[PDB]
This record gives sequence, C-alpha cells and structure tokens, in this order.
Amino acid sequence: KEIMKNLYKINLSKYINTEDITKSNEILAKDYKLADNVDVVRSKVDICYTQCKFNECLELCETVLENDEFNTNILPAYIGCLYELSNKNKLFLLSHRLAETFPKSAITWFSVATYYMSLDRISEAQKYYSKSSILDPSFAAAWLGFAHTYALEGEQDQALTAYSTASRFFPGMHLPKLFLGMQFMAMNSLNLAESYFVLAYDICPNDPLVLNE
Amino acid sequence: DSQDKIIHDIRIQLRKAATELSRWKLYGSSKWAAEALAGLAEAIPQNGFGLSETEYDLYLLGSTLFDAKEFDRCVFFLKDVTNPYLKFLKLYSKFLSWDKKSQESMENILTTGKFTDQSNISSILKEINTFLESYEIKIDDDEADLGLALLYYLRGVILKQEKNISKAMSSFLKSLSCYSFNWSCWLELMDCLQKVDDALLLNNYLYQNFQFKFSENLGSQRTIEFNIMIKFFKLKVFEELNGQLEDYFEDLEFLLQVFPNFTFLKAYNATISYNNLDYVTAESRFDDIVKQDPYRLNDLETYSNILYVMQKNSKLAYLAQFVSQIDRFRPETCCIIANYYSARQEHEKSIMYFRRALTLDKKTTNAWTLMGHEFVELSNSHAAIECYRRAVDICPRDFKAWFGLGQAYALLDMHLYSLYYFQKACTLKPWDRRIWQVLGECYSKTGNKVEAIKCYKRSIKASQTVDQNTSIYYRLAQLYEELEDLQECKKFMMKCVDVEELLEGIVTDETVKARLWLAIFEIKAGNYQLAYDYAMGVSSGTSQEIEEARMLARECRRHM
Amino acid sequence: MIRRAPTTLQLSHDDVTSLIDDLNEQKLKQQLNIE
Amino acid sequence: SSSSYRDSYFQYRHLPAPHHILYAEWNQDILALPDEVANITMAMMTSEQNSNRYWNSFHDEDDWNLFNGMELESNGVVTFAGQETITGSIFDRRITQLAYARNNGWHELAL
Repeated sequence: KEIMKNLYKINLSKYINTEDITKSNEILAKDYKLADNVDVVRSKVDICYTQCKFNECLELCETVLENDEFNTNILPAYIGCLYELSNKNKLFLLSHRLAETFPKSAITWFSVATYYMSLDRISEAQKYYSKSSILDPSFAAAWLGFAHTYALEGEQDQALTAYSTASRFFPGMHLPKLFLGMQFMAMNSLNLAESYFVLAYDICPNDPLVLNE
Repeated sequence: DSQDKIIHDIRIQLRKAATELSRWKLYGSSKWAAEALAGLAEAIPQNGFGLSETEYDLYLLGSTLFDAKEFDRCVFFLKDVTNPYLKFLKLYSKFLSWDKKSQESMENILTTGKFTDQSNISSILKEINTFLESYEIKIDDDEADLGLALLYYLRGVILKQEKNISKAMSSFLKSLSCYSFNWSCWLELMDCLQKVDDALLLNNYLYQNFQFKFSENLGSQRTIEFNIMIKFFKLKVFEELNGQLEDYFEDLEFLLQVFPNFTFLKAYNATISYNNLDYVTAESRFDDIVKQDPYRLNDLETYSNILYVMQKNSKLAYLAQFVSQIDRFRPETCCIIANYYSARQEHEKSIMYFRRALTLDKKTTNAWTLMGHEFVELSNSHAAIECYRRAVDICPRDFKAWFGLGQAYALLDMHLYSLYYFQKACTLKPWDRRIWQVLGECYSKTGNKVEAIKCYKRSIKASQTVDQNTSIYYRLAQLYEELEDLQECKKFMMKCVDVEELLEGIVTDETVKARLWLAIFEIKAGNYQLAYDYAMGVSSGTSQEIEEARMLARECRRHM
Repeated sequence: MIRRAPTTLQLSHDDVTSLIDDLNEQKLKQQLNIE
Repeated sequence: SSSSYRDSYFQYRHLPAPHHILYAEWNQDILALPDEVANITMAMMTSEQNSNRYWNSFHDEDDWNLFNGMELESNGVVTFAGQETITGSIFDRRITQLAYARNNGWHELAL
C-alpha cells in the first residue's frame, strides 16, 4: 500500500504542496531499493524545472540520459533545460542523434526546431514546430512553441488565433489562457486581458506568472 | 595473493613518487604519477627531507618564486646553497629560464634544427660536474638519496640538448637505477633512441647488468620482473618506433589487470588499434575515454583523426565546438578544429589552423604533412612542395612526409621526377602494400614494364588479406599483355576472377573487365563451353559490360 | 513547453518629461526668492 | 607597490607559457556552426535554405512527400499539397492518415 501510494504520488502534478512530494520521494529513495530509478529522477527534474533550478536540472538529466540515451519521458524537460541554458553544442548533438534514430517521432523535430530557436531563427523554426505538431497531436510543447514563433516577431494579428487554438484544443492548462491574456495586454486591450487572467487564476491558484500578470 | 601485496606496494610508492617530484617543481612526471595512482585497481601523509631549518627557509623562497615564472630571481637568492636537494633546484631554475627564454626568442621560426644535421648552456653543465665531484657519494653507493638521482636527470637532459648522445643515455640510466618511477626521465630516454636495433641493445642492458638501489626503493619493487616502469618502457618504445615485439604480450595484459582505470593505458591501447588500421574497434575504445574522462587534450588528436575518415561530420562538429571551449592554446585543440574545418571542404581556413597548431609546439611535426595536403586540394602545388619538404628536414625518417611529397609530383606530369622520393620512402617502411603499389604505377607510367612486374609481385606478398589483391591482379595482367605473352597473363587472370568466388560474389568493377577479357580469349581457344559461364557471371555490371557478355553468350551458345 | 519573458514595464516618456518639467519649476522658482 | 601579490584573477602565471599573450586573438574567433554555414563556402537567404535542406534530409520517402508542400496556418487549418488538396483541421488523427492514403494509395477512375 505505502510503496504504491508513493509511486503514484511521484507522478502527480506540481504547483501544489511540493514539499509533500519531496518527502515522499525521499522516503521511497532510501527505504526501498528504488533510489535512482527513472521516474523518481524524472519527478526531481520536473520539480527543478518548475522551480527553475536549472543546474540540478541539467545534472540529473545528464546522469539519467547517460544510462538511457533515448528516454522519451524526460526529453521535453531536457530540451527545455538546454534551451534555457543555451547549450548550443549539446543541443546540436541531441538533435542529430535523434534525427539519425527517430525521424518519425515529433520529439526529434521539436529538438531541431528548438535548436533553430536558440539561434534566433523564428521564421524558419515556425515550419519545424508545424512539422512536430503535425507528426504528433496533443503535444503542448510543439503548438505552444509555434504560437511563440508567431508572437515573437511582428504579425501580431493571428497570434491571437494561434493562442485561441491552443486554449480550445488543450483545455485544462492555465498557460494558454495566460498567454492569450498577455497578448491581449500587448495589443493594449484591458478588460479581455483581465477576464482571461482571472480565468487562468481560477485554473491555477499557485503560479507566480499569472499573479504577476 | 601476491598480486594484492603488489597493489598495496604500488600505492605506497606512487604516493611517494608524486610527492617529491611535485615538491621539487617538475611536472613532467608529477602529473603522470598522480594519473597512475588514480587509475590503480581498488583493493597519515608521508614526507621527509634532510634539511636544516636555516636552509629550509630558502626552500620556501625558492619553491614559490619558481612557479611564479620568476626563475632568474630564484637563482640569485639560491646561489650560495650547498645542499644537493637545493643545488638541483637552482640549476633547474637556470635551465628552465633558458628553455623558456629560447621559446620567446623564436616564434616566427617554424622549422627547428641545424642545417648541418652551447656556451651559455655549458655554464650549467660545468656547475653540475663541479658539484658532483665535491659531494661525498658520487653515485654507485647504496646510500644514494633521491636528490642525487634527480640531479643526474638534469645532467642527462642538458647533455642531450647539446647533441651529446650516448653520454646522456648513461646519465639517465644512473639516475633511473637510483630512482625509478620518474616518467619524465623515461621520455627523454625514449627520445634519444633512434632505431629499433638500438632498443634491443638498450633492452638487454636493462636486463643483465641493470639493478636498482634497493635501499631507496621499497621492497618487492626493485626486482626487474615485477617493476612497472620497465613494463611501461616496453609498451612505449616498442610501438612508437613500431619495432619487433618481444616480452610485450604478457606485459600488456599484466598492466591492464593492475591498471584498469588508467586513462593513459586505454588511449595507448586505442592507439594500438589505430596504428593497425583497425578503425571500427578504435572508435569503441576511444568512446570510453570521452565518457570516462571528458577533458583530455592529450590523445584526442587521433580521435579527431579517426572521425575525419569515418565521415562522422556531426560527431566531429561536436568535438570541435567542445574542445575549443576548453582552451585554444594547446597544440591539440588547434589540430582538432583543423580536421573539422577540412571535412567541410574549407581549405583556406583549415590551412591556417594547422600552421597555428604547429606554432604553439614545434615538436608536433605530424602537422606538416597535413598542412601540405590542404594545399594540394587547393590546386596550389608550389606551396605544398615546401610544406612537405620541411617535414623531412625536421626528421628524415618520416614515411608520411616522403609519401605526401611523392604524390604532389605524381599529381603533376613529372612522373619520373617523383620516382626518387618514392624510392626513399620505400626504405623507411618496406613492409607496406601501399608504398609498393604506387611504385608500380610510376614504373608503368614511365615505360619500364620489365621492372613494374617485380614491383607489383612484391606488393602482393606484403598484403595481409587476399581481397586487397583484386586491383593489383587486373593491372598486373595488363602489363603482361603489353609484353605479348598471353599464356603468362592467364594465370593472373584466373586469380582475379577467383577472388570474386572466394568473396561470395563480390561482383566488383575490376573483375567485370576480367571476365569479359577472359571470355573473349576463350573464344579464340575454341572452348565455347568454358567461356559461356564467364559471360553469365558478369551479367550484373555496367550497361556496356552486360551487352558485351550477352552477345558473347549468344555466340558461344550457338556453337555449344 | 517554454515560458517567454514575463511582462515588465519601465519608465515611459510622459512621466519622465513631467518630472523634467516639475524639476525645472523648482530650479526656476527658488532663485526669485534669492534675488 | 603591490601588483603580483594578488591572485584573485587570471594572471600571467596561470597560463603555461607567458609568451602566449603575443597572439592573444584566438579567443575572439567565432567557430563556424556545424551545418548551415557549409553553404556560404559554396556561394563564395541561401545559408538558411541549405540548413533547411540539411535537416530535411532526415526523412522517409512518404514522410517527405507528405511534407513537400505542407503549409500550416495559424488557426490550425492545414493545407496539404498533392503532386487535389487536403485542406482540413489538424489535431484530428484521421486527416493525416487520409493524406497518407491519397499519397501512397492507388486511385483509378476507370472510365
């Protein structure tokens, strides 16, 4: 009972009482032989990424990828971590390695697109985000990055439509609603931004981004 | 049992070995000594010096002023000291002051040496001899300390730079006998060796009439059979000179057992596979180095050399960015990048880094030949000729330089003018298939068919695998046809076709012309049945090849 | 999923120009008292 | 005064050879990035095209054929080009299979 409670608790969402998850994975680590398994370190990486502890993010991601070089469970977080750290060279290695091995999966093309994104290639990276989105639906990373490519440089008119598609097709996440409200602020429309932000706060109560906005 | 006792012995010695060598501010062996201890197989500080508190104060001034690059100021304060431990430090400070100073003096000077192949240097040498006579041991005694052994190392190295070989060798052996486990001492000893036959003479001396000072060295170590440096000498000189191997197999596996995690051993082990033209296994051996030790700009020059042939441009592009991030002042990091820039067909930029890689350390003469190649791909033959020629003038025993210089003339129409260069390269490495085949082409292109026959025949014997003889057999048969003895060329025609069957139907281009020619002659011989099967077996060649055999098949079929 | 830079705003031109004008007022009126 | 007594930064004795300062320009050299800048050599807008081609080489035949003229619009409507048109909303799984079908499948009016 207790070990399965902890194992399921590993996978629960963050932003709420993370200290409980820390205690639970700490208990699971030393008491049982599951001390450095894939999901416990995946949860540690997710915790660090949410808390922007990117040094420990990279350290844990490396010590796990050294074992499994193509673990798709951690690759989105790993790629985001590398983008934030702007490790161009490591990102290029990962992009080539996944291009030679997994051309069909959208993770590879997301990696190539973010490699382009780290080089200020938004106009070109739009196409590769589109490719990643098409090859795999229900992927928040690809479509959110596509909307980011839209909103980053000019062409503000249809960034609203892109974010509306993100919100409608991906219900239950505060991030697309917050982004759409942010963009409504950017066009200097105020009431709609406030309405979307109160919606986002309703969706997620504990998030610095939404309260700051 | 006894192996575990040896392991416990090595740790005590290597802890001792790295102590004073670092304490005496020479890093040629101190860096290597700690490396050996780190990779040693898993199974209070030790220090001692006979120094008085009055003179020991001078040591702190001498030691700290050493690594602060103020070698000259260390000499002035340490002038009047009489202890041998400090006397070595003063002259070591003087020598490194000169060795450093010579480096700043010449930086535009790429080639190093004297065309025909002191006084300030002789001042250091006289001080060594004057102090050695005054001191009351003068080696050859059981009570011989480390410093006097270490002092002889300076005498050996200062003698070699004057080109007084065969006296520095004796000095190194005296220093090595009183104190082994000095890696920098071995390297200078290895450098003065020139030919394999000298190594056999030197190897014997280390066995019959060579013994270590059992007083200084710890027990169960002074034995030559159970030493480690004598072993490390075997793997180094026997393979860098590519000499005949003896007492080399049983030692290598013995070192892998004691040193499973030694980074230097695996890279040398990887280099052995590289030197035998076995690249695929070499890649696996090297891949362990990068994962285990990511920051090692010592043997990666071969790694980036392997990747260029592998055409793994992505993997090489990773290395160029990763290696350059550490530092751009090592000789290797400026050679790693040049390979990556050469693979992208950007020669005017790659040519720059090779000159850069050589300027940082002029001892890396391997970069001259590579610098020459990037000119030939640039369609600039005049510049290449000088670039190759410098390499052989640094050291005449360079097979790479002679061959690279021979080709540059062969690319031009001056075929005969290149015969001398290829002939010189033959004597360096006679046991190579590659050099012999090129000589045959030069003789063939200069109308010397009588000589070219014997040239190719020698090449065939040198080839390790029968497969590689497919190209030589077809060309060798053509020359006989040029000599107008059709019966003689038949035997070589049989062999080149038969290699296709032995290789489970390789169906290569130069056997396609073989079968077509063989079938044509068989028609003239009247044996249509024996010619019919030749046409069918070659029915998977080029567009003109298949139709030539198809029509021949119909003709012999009708008469069948 | 990646978050962009959160919205932050700095000193506009209108408020800094208003402070410039007020600052001129206070460095203009006091010398009348001095004179 | 006191100049060499402080050791709080990279100084002239931390690098191995003090005379390396003579060059002291190799640090400020941007190394050519791996793939796209290979096209600027051939040319001596085009470099980005070669980057697209280089990263586009990692396709299967049918997958590339699907993505030959693929254009994705902001609202999610995707148009697929046949070498007919396959305009439909993305994020439904059936449309991509239907594009695959009309791409590699056999269709014959037969009079």
